Amino acid sequence: AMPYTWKFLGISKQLSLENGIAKLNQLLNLEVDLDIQTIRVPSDDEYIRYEMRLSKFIFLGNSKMEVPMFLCYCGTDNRNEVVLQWLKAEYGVIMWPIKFEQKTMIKLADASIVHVTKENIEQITWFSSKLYFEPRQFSIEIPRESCEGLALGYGNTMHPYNDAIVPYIYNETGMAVERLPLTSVILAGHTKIMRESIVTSTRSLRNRVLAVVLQSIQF
Repeated sequence: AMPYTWKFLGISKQLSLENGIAKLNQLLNLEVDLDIQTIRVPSDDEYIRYEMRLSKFIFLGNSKMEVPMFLCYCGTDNRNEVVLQWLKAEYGVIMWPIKFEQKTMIKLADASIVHVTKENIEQITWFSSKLYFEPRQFSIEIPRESCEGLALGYGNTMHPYNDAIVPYIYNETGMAVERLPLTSVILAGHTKIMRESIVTSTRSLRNRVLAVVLQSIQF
């Protein structure tokens, strides 16, 4: 139901994977598929986006940022480690595991559902939301419908969880999620966002999610 677990690594240098891919190919005895896209993420910014299919890798880079690029990967398959070590050897880059803080987890939740159409109209793919806490464990759940009626009554926001769901959880319930140890955010049949990883039902991540990840690791 939710098969794909993603791990995130920040990279000290921005990479042009086109210029080394043949060495990886000779290393693995196969021809990897490498897709390259220049993507735009409106705020109602531009990124270079690599995708490597062998188990999958996704790279997001931005030259006008201090920490210019990160990668994320899913599957296993130990060839992922081969890929990582190959990157470290071929490019001489420093890579570190990415851990998502609570605020960043909420931003991640917003990025997972919010998108913008051709005529710059905001749209939100709504799912039932489950907030998991661990100081002992307890969770709160807001069904899809309630979430939708919550979005409309705020109303227009690129951050429905931070602008609507959570403050409403304060007003009517009396709970400050910001004051509580949030360990997981579950969007039913879509995505689970944790501190150290993101799980998805599909074999990909929203571009907005990638953008939020890259923006979060800026020293």
